Amino acid sequence: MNGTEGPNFYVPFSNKTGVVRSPFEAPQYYLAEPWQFSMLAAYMFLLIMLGFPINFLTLYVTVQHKKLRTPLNYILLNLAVADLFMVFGGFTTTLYTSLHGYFVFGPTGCNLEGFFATLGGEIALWSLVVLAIERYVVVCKPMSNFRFGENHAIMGVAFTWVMALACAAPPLVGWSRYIPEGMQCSCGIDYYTPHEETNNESFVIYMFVVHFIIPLIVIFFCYGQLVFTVKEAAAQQQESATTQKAEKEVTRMVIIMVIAFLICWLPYAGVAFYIFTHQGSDFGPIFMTIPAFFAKTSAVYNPVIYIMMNKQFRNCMVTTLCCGKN
Amino acid sequence: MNGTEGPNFYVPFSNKTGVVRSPFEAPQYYLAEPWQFSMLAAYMFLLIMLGFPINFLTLYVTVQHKKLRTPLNYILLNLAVADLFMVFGGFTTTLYTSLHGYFVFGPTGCNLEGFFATLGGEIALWSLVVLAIERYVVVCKPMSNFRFGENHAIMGVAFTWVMALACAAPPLVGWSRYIPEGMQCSCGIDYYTPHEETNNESFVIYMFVVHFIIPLIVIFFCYGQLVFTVKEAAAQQQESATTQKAEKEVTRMVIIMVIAFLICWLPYAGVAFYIFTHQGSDFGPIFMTIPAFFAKTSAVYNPVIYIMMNKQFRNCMVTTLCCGKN
Ligand SMILES: *[C@@H]1O[C@H](CO)[C@@H](O[C@@H]2O[C@H](CO)[C@@H](O[C@@H]3O[C@H](CO)[C@@H](O)[C@H](O[C@@H]4O[C@H](CO)[C@@H](O)[C@H](O)[C@@H]4O)[C@@H]3O)[C@H](O)[C@H]2NC(C)=O)[C@H](O)[C@H]1NC(C)=O
Ligand SMILES: *[C@@H]1O[C@H](CO)[C@@H](O[C@@H]2O[C@H](CO)[C@@H](O[C@@H]3O[C@H](CO)[C@@H](O)[C@H](O[C@@H]4O[C@H](CO)[C@@H](O)[C@H](O)[C@@H]4O)[C@@H]3O)[C@H](O)[C@H]2NC(C)=O)[C@H](O)[C@H]1NC(C)=O
Ligand SMILES: *[C@@H]1O[C@H](CO)[C@@H](O[C@@H]2O[C@H](CO)[C@@H](O)[C@H](O)[C@H]2NC(C)=O)[C@H](O)[C@H]1NC(C)=O
Ligand SMILES: *[C@@H]1O[C@H](CO)[C@@H](O[C@@H]2O[C@H](CO)[C@@H](O)[C@H](O)[C@H]2NC(C)=O)[C@H](O)[C@H]1NC(C)=O
Ligand SMILES: CCCCCCCCO[C@@H]1[C@@H](O)[C@H](O)[C@@H](CO)O[C@H]1O
Ligand SMILES: CCCCCCCCO[C@@H]1[C@@H](O)[C@H](O)[C@@H](CO)O[C@H]1O
Ligand SMILES: CCCCCCCCO[C@@H]1[C@@H](O)[C@H](O)[C@@H](CO)O[C@H]1O
Ligand SMILES: CCCCCCCCO[C@@H]1[C@@H](O)[C@H](O)[C@@H](CO)O[C@H]1O
Ligand SMILES: CCCCCCCCO[C@@H]1[C@@H](O)[C@H](O)[C@H](CO)O[C@H]1O
Ligand SMILES: *C(=O)CCCCCCCCCCCCCCC
Ligand SMILES: *C(=O)CCCCCCCCCCCCCCC
Repeated sequence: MNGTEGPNFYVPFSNKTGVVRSPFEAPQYYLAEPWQFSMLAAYMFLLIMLGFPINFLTLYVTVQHKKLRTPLNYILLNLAVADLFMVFGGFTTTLYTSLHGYFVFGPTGCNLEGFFATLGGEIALWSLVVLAIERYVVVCKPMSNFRFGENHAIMGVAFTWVMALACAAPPLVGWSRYIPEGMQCSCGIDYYTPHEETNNESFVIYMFVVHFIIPLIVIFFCYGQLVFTVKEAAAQQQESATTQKAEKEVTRMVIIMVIAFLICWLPYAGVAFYIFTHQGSDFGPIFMTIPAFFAKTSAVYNPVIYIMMNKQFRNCMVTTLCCGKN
Repeated sequence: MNGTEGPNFYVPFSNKTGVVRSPFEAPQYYLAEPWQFSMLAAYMFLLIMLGFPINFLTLYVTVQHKKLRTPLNYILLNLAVADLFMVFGGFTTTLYTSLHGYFVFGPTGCNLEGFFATLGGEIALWSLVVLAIERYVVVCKPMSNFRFGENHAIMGVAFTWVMALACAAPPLVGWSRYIPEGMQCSCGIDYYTPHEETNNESFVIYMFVVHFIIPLIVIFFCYGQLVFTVKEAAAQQQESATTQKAEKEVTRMVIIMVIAFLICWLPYAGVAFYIFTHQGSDFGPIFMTIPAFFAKTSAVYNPVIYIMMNKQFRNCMVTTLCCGKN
């Protein structure tokens, strides 16, 4: 056996040598060199120094530039908020713990951090999903006489919140659980311990099916159609140089978006399904943190992709940062 | 006394408790907590993750886009290269070094690192100076029948190399010295030890005068004139919105450039001149590390300012990064 189990945790290292300590009570320098904890920190620091300004600037610029304030932009605001939760609930906490070498805030800290950290990543996720439903809806016009507006934009955000609660909340109250992962400095869902008094199994399938497969299907279908509709319309207006250009652009973007959504969750889900099929073969603390690296670094690239890459917002950003105009 | 001397170094901590060890042989965790060392690393990691791509992209995109390859841009290429020397000669080695807690490469490692780190920052600075001489020369047209071209462009680059050798070289062979600074992880010129078998004094004056004042004076004069000339021409052509716009814009930049230049060296020279006046009053390992922060972080902002900020290169960058077109 490659792990050593505690009542609130699973350190992925073997206590045959008796050196394993609780991830809530003492440094874990036996499962990773302290220089590696330093890099854990360097990484969290990078995520903050980029993530905060990128996601903050986004809210701030909307507050200043009124054309950015469409109902169809609401969900992108939602995205930046959720990215911020990821920063202040997850990244900073981890910065602080990595530098101690273990999770210095104990079980409740574990829950708090784990909750807000997954709440964020999940709102962000379903934001990307809602965005597509919305875009599809307004472009493919799947409804007789329908005009997307504020009320819709809203329900959409609320939906984003209800999904994420249906994901982060249950561990707190009996279904699955939160525990330190990988190097034990940050806390997340436990998808690698047949912990029965909590049904970690039914939950991971639930998580897999409802919070990965579905989102992935919905996204692909919506953007799939949207690209169809657009290429179908263009083909019918080949005399319009601009339209052909808009068509090219839209496609390139959908591709970038889908590839991005994959690069961010596939890894997490690949590891999960693997483990679920490969019962508790020692998974390096380091290895456990690869599904996590990809997902977390999204809080910087999502905003770059879905916001920074829009001639409009981009224009405002300039004005704002440049003391008024330019 | 707050220091402790050694044949090749000066630890800014007092050996009254006998805990001070050489910065070439053991961690300095008595003059800074380890997490602060980690944080040093975090910062070096940020400098690299931003500094390398920004400066590399700049070379790569030139190689790809014919328009950027004009003789007035040569010096901006020089700038990127200098920046890279800073990133590899300095930043990477400090990443490695900081995670050990001391300068694990010893004396001549000290000299090597010190040399390339200095060579970098200096070539960069004089690059900035030359750029102003050049822009002033073509815009203010101070000469009878002159046309700036390749030859000149080059003179300029050669010139930045000679000025930088004239600054990084001497400390290798008698004049001043290199030694671990601040937290003892990086090596730099010794401008805070009356070390006399090396005339640390005269060299600091020579540095203050010839590698700060002069640059300062040239830059202000050159851009002063340029802004003058441009504002004079516009006043004589108020008929043309474009012109008023260019004028407004040229000025904004010149300000930004000058302010940028100050933010980068004033602190270094502010601390220098002070110590030259305030004899070995204990400057913590931290204190002395701020003149270095402002300078080092320039390897990132210089390129954003002097390169990223021109709509042209910016366009190429897009094309390049976007796999050919867009
Ligand atoms: C990884 O493996 C380690 C070795 O098995 C283990 O560490 C040991 O944990 C036990 C407690 O469960 C420690 O027991 C204490 O021993 C010291 C004396 O050396 C005392 O502080 C104390 O003695 C007392 O004994 C009394 C009568 O039995 C008892 O009533 C008192 O409450 C008190 O316990 C303990 O007996 C032992 O020292 C630890 N050894 C080492 C090497 O640290 C780790 O817990 C294990 N890691 C995990 C994650 O479980
Ligand atoms: C900060 O302050 C520390 C205390 O002053 C100082 O550390 C001492 O450094 C000296 C060497 O200059 C060490 O001397 C050795 O002592 C040990 C035994 O305790 C032996 O390794 C060795 O014994 C012998 O001594 C004889 C010389 O008279 C002779 O037989 C051999 O040469 C052999 O060395 C040394 O004497 C001393 O142990 C150190 N103690 C501590 C606390 O480290 C640091 O150098 C100082 N840092 C500075 C000033 O740079
Ligand atoms: C401890 O680690 C090893 C992996 O290195 C695990 O050993 C595996 O055992 C299963 C038997 O069910 C085999 O399928 C694998 O081939 C074994 N791996 C090796 C080394 O060949 C072991 O499972 C781990 N301990 C546990 C189960 O916690
Ligand atoms: C170590 O620190 C002390 C005090 O910090 C230094 O003495 C200072 O000397 C100045 C000017 O001579 C006095 O005005 C102050 O009383 C001292 N500093 C302060 C702020 O109180 C002393 O010189 C230091 N040791 C060394 C290496 O010189
Ligand atoms: C750690 C010993 C001091 C020298 C460090 C040189 C870099 C080592 O680099 C590797 C890491 O990349 C790898 O992640 C771990 C296994 O998790 O093993 C280390 O030796
Ligand atoms: C961004 C700022 C983060 C600050 C992190 C501080 C971590 C300090 O962590 C140390 C322990 O690792 C050390 O062993 C004990 C000494 O008993 O003291 C603590 O403060
Ligand atoms: C997967 C959900 C949306 C992804 C759909 C993208 C399909 C790309 O569609 C491709 C275009 O990318 C390509 O430019 C032309 C050229 O012949 O051929 C199309 O079929
Ligand atoms: C990525 C850059 C690699 C840096 C690796 C840092 C190696 C420092 O590793 C040191 C050892 O060299 C030292 O012997 C012990 C003291 O008990 O402490 C360790 O942390
Ligand atoms: C790069 C290393 C510096 C990191 C930021 C410093 C935070 C300041 O906070 C610490 C204090 O807690 C410590 O007691 C002393 C203060 O005198 O050193 C400072 O750096
Ligand atoms: C053209 O549109 C194709 C490229 C544009 C896609 C956006 C790529 C930028 C992503 C930045 C993510 C940085 C995160 C840090 C991890 C390396
Ligand atoms: C409009 O242009 C007014 C603002 C001027 C823009 C110049 C500021 C760019 C700063 C980038 C440097 C960031 C350094 C990061 C620290 C490591």
